[PDB]
Amino acid sequence: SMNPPPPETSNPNKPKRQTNQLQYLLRVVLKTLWKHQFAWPFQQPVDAVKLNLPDYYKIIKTPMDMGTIKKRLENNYYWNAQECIQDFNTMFTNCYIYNKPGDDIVLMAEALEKLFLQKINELPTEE
Ligand SMILES: Cc1cc2c(-c3cncc(N)c3)cnc(N[C@@H]3CCNC[C@H]3OCC3CCS(=O)(=O)CC3)c2[nH]c1=O
Repeated sequence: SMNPPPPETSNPNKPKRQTNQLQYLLRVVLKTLWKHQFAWPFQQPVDAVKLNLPDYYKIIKTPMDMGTIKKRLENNYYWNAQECIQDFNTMFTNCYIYNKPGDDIVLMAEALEKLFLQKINELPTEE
């Protein structure tokens, strides 16, 4: 029922890059999802205490949220685009794993995921 430590956004010994694909993931993908009307439940780690979801972190063992992704992108945490794309997919998948079909939160994740898929479809080639 307690909250775990959040996912790390800083790791000095992890090698990093700033690639055109990662720039796209921040400037286009993250920005688009972040401003969406349904972004709010996904802009920070799930607070299982405040939301009274005591089993959340029993079921979700790889938590991820856009607040974490935003920090990772802004602080150059990633080596490649695949790592970041995986984080987005983890976030959506967690929502579908934990909740029921037809739940508001699932409809919200689906709307964000649709836009995500449209933006990743036009991920630029590596310069
Ligand atoms: C990422 C995420 C956020 C989130 C938030 C959430 C919402 N807003 C903001 C934040 N930060 C989290 C709230 N509830 C969740 N799950 C619950 C439990 C399973 N079914 C759907 C939700 O049910 C709430 C239910 C309460 C009684 S009712 O009002 O009659 C009908 C709705 C969530 N699951 C998730 O995976």
